[PDB]
Amino acid sequence: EDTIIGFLGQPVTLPCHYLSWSQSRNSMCWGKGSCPNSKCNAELLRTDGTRIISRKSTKYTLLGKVQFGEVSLTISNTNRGDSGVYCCRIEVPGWFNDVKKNVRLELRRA
Ligand code: NA
Repeated sequence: EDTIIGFLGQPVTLPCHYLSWSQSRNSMCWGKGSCPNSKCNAELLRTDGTRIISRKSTKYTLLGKVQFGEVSLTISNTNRGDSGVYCCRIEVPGWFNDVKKNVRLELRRA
């Protein structure tokens, strides 16, 4: 697992990208905890091929271009409850073939 360090009260970006992203074929989600059998547990954000279509709240966003596979998660105004494991799942057409990536977030005070 890759580890991201950020500051409490500041935003963080959890990195995820898919170079061969296709607007007609791909979609993705972020969730809390390790990537499960399918989709994302405790889903925080989801895209279609082009755009964010669902979001837990405005605390979660994507600052990159979705259509180019720049699907890194930005979490605003981090508090202690945001620390832990996150799942970035790139959805690929078919079964048992999504790209699953766990990211650990650690948070400190400045
Ligand atoms: Na799949």
